[PDB]
Amino acid sequence: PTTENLYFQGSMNIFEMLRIDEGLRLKIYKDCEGYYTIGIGHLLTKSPDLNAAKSELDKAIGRNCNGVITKDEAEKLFNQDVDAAVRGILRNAKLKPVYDSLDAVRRCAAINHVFQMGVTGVAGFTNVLRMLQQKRWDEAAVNLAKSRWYNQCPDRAKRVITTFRTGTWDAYKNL
Repeated sequence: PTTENLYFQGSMNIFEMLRIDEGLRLKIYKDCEGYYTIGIGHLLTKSPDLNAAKSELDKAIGRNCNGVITKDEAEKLFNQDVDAAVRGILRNAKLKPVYDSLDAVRRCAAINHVFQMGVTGVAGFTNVLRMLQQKRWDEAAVNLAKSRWYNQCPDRAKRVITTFRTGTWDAYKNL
């Protein structure tokens, strides 16, 4: 690695990670599961009713958005969502000890996974959680690749799985 390559890890963090996996969209759109989404992976509702999603949006942002937000608004909502994912891990008796056992980069992958799937979905991967705590990285990654989360929407999940396998930021390089 050049001096530049050694710098790359200081440029990566949970915000830059999720920003890559989720993209940034200022208008309501449907995610790979068909759920109305906006900003940086903010799920608005699972209802197929666009009107419900606009209502959730106005509630989330605090103004009459009519389906569009600013970048600054996308970022504030994103910061709230990241904080919620972190809080969901740390208060959970199952997830917290596994999270604590992880290195900094795998902790980002953990937060990312919870941001995407929610706490109960992640806390339900009993085998993967055991494998992570036992540092069985290859097995953990192979088992994550069996999940519906990954298989229904591989592009959004592939880099997270790689990150659990390696504990490096390599999957986020050369976009």
